Amino acid sequence: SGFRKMAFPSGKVEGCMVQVTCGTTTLNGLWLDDTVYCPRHVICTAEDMLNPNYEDLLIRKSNHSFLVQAGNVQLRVIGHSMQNCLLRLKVDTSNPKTPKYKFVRIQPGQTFSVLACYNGSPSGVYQCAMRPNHTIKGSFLNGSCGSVGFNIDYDCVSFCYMHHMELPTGVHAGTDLEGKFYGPFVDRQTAQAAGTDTTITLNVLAWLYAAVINGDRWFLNRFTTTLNDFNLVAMKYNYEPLTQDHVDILGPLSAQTGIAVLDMCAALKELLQNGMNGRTILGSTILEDEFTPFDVVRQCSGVTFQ
Ligand SMILES: *[C@@H](CC(C)=O)[C@H](C[C@@H]1CCNC1=O)NC(=O)[C@H](CC(C)C)NC(=O)[C@H](CNC(=O)C(C)(C)C)NC(=O)OCc1ccccc1
Repeated sequence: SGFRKMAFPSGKVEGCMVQVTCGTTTLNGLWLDDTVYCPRHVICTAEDMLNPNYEDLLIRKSNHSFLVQAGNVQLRVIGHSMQNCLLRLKVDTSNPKTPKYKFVRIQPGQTFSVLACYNGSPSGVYQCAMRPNHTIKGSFLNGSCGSVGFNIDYDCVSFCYMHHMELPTGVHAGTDLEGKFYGPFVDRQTAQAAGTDTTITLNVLAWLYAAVINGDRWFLNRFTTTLNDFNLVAMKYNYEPLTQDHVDILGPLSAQTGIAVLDMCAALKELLQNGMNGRTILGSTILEDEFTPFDVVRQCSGVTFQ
């Protein structure tokens, strides 16, 4: 049946994207009820960006300094404030399309959908995983700040990321919707580098289970391993140590497939040491780590291909 890096349907979020302008700087904002959220750096300029003092910069602005556009309609800003690295603009109109929602702070290894936006207009959507080093490998150009990351459960939209910047290695950094950054990054153009990254062990294992669920058992073996023996191979290959909580999270998958977690870890340790044989797993030649156990259950058949 297939396995694809799938994003959540984006409609509920498209209806909340707006454009915000300050002087010469334009970016995207998120319009929920009567508030528009956006990167606070929209109040920056040419040199403002290396060493901005936002408190200082902001006291110099008025509600009318902000130009909010909801499609073709102009939104009148009736108050403003700064919350960590975001600005909260109150506006006179309440977004008619606001969906049920909440703000969440996603954890390293978890995945979400990103709605790339430009000038308040949605451009495309893809799934990303929050990397252990707190960056995400997205696809963003200038104009994309304020684009959001989210998950949907039932008809509730859980926003979890707002884009703010790109680091030297081409990776991306941003904040949750309270404006607190993921990672040790700050919104100023002083040199910063992403920390060293690791492979997300739990996801790679979840992906092997998915590979087995829609048939495909070639990489399995008759061995098993203990957690520690596994973790010694893991350290060697720059993988995150596996833990008992991780072993427990893989219970449902384990059960549905009839393959013990440590047997799967034994399988993974062999893959790590013996390479792949020019063979592929779920159409892939590398071990994928951007799918959570949750993502696998959501997408795969609730019935294994025995
Ligand atoms: C959105 C802003 C708007 C108005 O939409 C952009 C998104 C990025 C553009 C390219 N890809 C993106 O994701 N946000 C920014 O441009 C951001 C504004 C700051 C936080 C006020 N700045 C950066 O993302 C910046 C881009 N890199 C550079 O300018 C150079 C040429 C210096 C590499 N990244 C940055 O400043 O990182 C810190 C840093 C690391 C290493 C050396 C120097 C600076």
